[PDB]
Order: sequence, then structure tokens, then C-alpha cells
Amino acid sequence: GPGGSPGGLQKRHARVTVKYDRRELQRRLDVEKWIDGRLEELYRGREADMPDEVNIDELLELESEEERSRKIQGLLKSCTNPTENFVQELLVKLRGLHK
Repeated sequence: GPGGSPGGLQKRHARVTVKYDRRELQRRLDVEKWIDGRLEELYRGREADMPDEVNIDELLELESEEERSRKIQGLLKSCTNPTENFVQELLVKLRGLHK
């Protein structure tokens, strides 16, 4: 399809965020906070901070859901610099809706 694969954002966002649609209370304010700050100092115009999608253990609730951060870490370590803050700020921002 000419425009059936892509949707709202053209896969050109911070990292595996893709706007985790979960709640519109106070989780979106945090998104713009660390998503733009890091991108401003990571890839202001390199289109590399964006991998492709996101981990699944965050919802699978497997016995070792903690692997969700380690997976996205190396998955982005090739592009986004190694920073537990970015990995944690994401999985922690959705600590009220997702796990």
C-alpha cells in the first residue's frame, strides 16, 4: 500500500515510545519532557534515536518482565546512547497504566 503501513507518526519519533496510548492524566506531560530533552541532545537531526517498535515483556508480565528494559537498552544502544534514565523514564512513566 502507498500509505497503509505508516499511520500518525512516520516512525520518526524519539525511540520505542510511539505514544503509549494508556491514559491522559499525567503520563503524557512526562513523555514530552524526557522525549524532547534527550532527542535535543541525542539526535537533533540524525533520525537514529528511533529504532522501530518496542519491547513486549512490559505487557506479557512474564516471570522476568525486568528484561523489557535490558532488551530496549541494547536495541537502542546501537543508536541512542546508553542511559538507564531514558530506558527507566519510559518504563517508569507508564508505571500507573502498564505494570
